[PDB]
Parts: sequence; structure tokens; C-alpha cells
Amino acid sequence: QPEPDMITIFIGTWNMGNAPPPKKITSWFLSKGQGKTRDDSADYIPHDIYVIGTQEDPLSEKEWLEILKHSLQEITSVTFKTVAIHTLWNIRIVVLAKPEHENRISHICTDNVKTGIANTLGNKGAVGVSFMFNGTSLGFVNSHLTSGSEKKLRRNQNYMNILRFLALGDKKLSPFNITHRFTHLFWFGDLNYRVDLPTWEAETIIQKIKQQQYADLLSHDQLLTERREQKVFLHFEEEEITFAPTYRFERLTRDKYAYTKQKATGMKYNLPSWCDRVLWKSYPLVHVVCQSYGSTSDIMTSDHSPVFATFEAGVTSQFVSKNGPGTVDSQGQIEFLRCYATLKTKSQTKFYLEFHSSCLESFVKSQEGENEEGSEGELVVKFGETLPKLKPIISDPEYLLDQHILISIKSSDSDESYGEGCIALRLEATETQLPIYTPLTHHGELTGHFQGEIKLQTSQ
Ligand SMILES: CN1CCN(c2ccc(C#N)cc2)CC1
Repeated sequence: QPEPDMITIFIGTWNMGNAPPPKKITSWFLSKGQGKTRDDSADYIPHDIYVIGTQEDPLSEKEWLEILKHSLQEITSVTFKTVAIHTLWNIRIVVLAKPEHENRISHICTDNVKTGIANTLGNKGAVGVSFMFNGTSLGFVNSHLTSGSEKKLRRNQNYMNILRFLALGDKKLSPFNITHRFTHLFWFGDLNYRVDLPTWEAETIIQKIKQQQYADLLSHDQLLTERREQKVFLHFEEEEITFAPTYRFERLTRDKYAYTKQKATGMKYNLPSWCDRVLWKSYPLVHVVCQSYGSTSDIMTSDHSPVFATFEAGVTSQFVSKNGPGTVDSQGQIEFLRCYATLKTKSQTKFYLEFHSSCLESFVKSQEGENEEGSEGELVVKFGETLPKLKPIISDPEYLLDQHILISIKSSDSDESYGEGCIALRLEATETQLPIYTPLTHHGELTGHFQGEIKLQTSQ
């Protein structure tokens, strides 16, 4: 039985509007409805992993697991295994996998973050799941962010609290938040960003939707515009949206958007919006292709429509050589030449680097770099040719070229990370000096850059 080098992952997000689902929800798992939909010829082919995010979910974990498993069994004739289920209030994540993957999945983690303080603490936040699939780390975040058209900044703050405080993945990666811990990170949910047009334009917006003319609406989508201005979701991707806004519908039809202010809305308008989203971030030069992104048309119990996304994702095998794991492979080495970090910090402390990777027996601390002043005010930390030679556990190029090195730049004074990034070892050549680059972030905000050259030696 050969180990896979690709899997397909289903991501679903649905705000259920505190109503039980209808008897049939198979269209969701089949990526059928509006948008980028899945070919009919694939309907019987199971995805490898299904990740279901709900919000305003009124069901018990048991009730929802029974509907999900029976749904997938009807579609695929496969009885899926439950990897994980985690619920915060009415926010839930379920991870299901094909039975053949049971002994490929390990290190399962779950966590939640509650957003807001006092007033604003009590129903919004996120749940997450991570695990290893053979040699590949996978993370999944289902978030229900702050509602309301005039709260995009709150949403962006909820995002930063969730990425700072959701504790998933390998805890040995202590300098790194969830945006660096996984080969593939999927973030989805009722993110609650709105189409930011005047209230008086509600019927115009509805007209545009009925004509399937989304361009003038998406140019005012707060998630796209906030992302464009680097206010939120920096270094994440989203597929092009080609489906109608998924909120706010009259229940039991999809023929009507209910946008007018009501006591039940706190006298807020809910102009038609793409509240329900799927985004991802994968390490550099790993295969990840979105194969569907859309909304269902036939599930109408909620004032939101379910959203689906599917992905091809590269995975690697759990590699064993004669040498590592449990020792170094002297035929392998990673060298760094002419490296420097450019930091936005106004501070003057010394800095050192930490290199973290599952290709190393443990993380490596560098010597302190030399601080200089950039021509436009910046701090430049020069490492020159001073960085340590990294000793991988396995030298086989079939393993080593698939790996990644996480970098943190840390203050000598405080041992606090000022910036985190990631370098792919998927190089154009071995035994050859080649440029490398990563942006550096801290709490998911840009703090600098790391650049230089790498020289990778494999056994070939
Ligand atoms: C690195 N890429 C991902 C983020 N980018 C964008 C572009 C347009 C909008 C809009 N509207 C939002 C984000 C640039 C390309």
C-alpha cells in the first residue's frame, strides 16, 4: 500500500442560525450549487479529510456527528472515522477521515479562543484542530467573528487574538503562532465581513446579485479590502468568489435577502454579504490547489447558506533512513551565506536567530548578528557568513528538498521573537548558492524581512 503524495480536503462552513438542518445536506459535501463547483463525475469519490465548521449550531456533538457520518456514507458508501470534534458555545469543528488514514493521523490537538472582554466576551471566538498526516502538519480554524457592518476593525482584532492564542500544533515551536506551525493551515467560518455600500443601495445590490454581477460588490467586500491594505489575514489566500452573498436570507427560500433593520437585528441593516469564507496558508512551494469554492442553493433552514471549498494538498511520507531519525546524516548540511534581517523595530537590542525544523534533532540558536542602520531609517541585522551549519537527520534529497526551516529573530535582552518566517528547501539546485527570502511577522503583522543565500548538500 503506497503512501500518498496528494490528498483532497473538504472544508465546510455553515452558520446554522440556531435551527436544525434539513433532512438532506449532501449538496454541501458534493460542492454543488453556485460558484466553483465540483464535477458530477467525482460525486462518488470520497475526499480524504472532511473538516466541518459550524456557527450558531443548535445540535449536540452526537446529533451533528450522526447527520454528518450518515450523509457521507450515503454519498460515498464509506464509514468515516472521527478524528476530532471541539465546540465552544455554538461554534464547532468536526474532522472526519477515510478509515485507511487512521494510522497516518497522529498528534491530534484541539483548542478554542474566546474573543472580546466583559460586554464583548460571551459568544464569538474560534475552535481549531491540528494533526499530523504522515510527514505533513495540518491545521484548521473555524471562527465566528464580531458581527455588524461598522465592526471590521473588531473582526481584525478577533483574528489577531485567535492566531496569537489558539494553541495547536507542535508546542516545541514556541516562537511560532498557528500561522507558521503547519504545512497547510485552513481558516474558515462566519468571518462576518460585509459589503460596505450605503444602506440606500440595498435594492441595487440585490439587483446585481440576481444578474450574477458580483464585481462591483466584491470591490466593497471588507475582507478583500482589509486584506489588500494588510490589515488582516496577511499571507493567506482565498479563491475568487463566483457565488452570491451567503447572508442574509429569509429562511425556507433562497429567493429573498432580508436586509432591513429589525428589533431582532439591534436595528442594524444586513446588506447582502459574503460573511462565510474559506482561506488558507501553506508553506512556500508546497502543492495546494483549490478545486471548488461555492455555496449550496438547496439548504435553506438558516439565514446563511453553507459554503464549501475543496483542496488538493501535497503530503509527504514519514521518512526512515539507516541514520535519522535518532541521529544526524553527515552527507547532509544546510548553509546560509550573506544573510541579513531588516526589522521595522525602533528598538536597539542585539538579535540572534533560531532555526526550527522537523529535519533537525532540535532547534538551533545562532550567534548575535551585527546591527547597522539602513539608508531609509531601518534596523539591518547582519549575520554575514556567521550562521551555524545545520545538520539534517536525513540527507536523502527525496526527503530533504520537501522540508522547511522556520526562522525566528529574537532579542538577546528579552529572548522575545521580533519576527517569524519560513524558508523552503525545495531549491532549484543543491551544492549551489541560491537566494532565499521570507517576510517576517509577529502576531501575524509584518515586522521585517530575512534574506540571503542558502547552500544545500544532500546525499545526491
Ligand atoms: C499576495 N497576494 C495575496 C493578497 N493580495 C490581495 C489582492 C487583492 C485583494 C482585493 N480586493 C486582496 C488581497 C495580493 C496577492
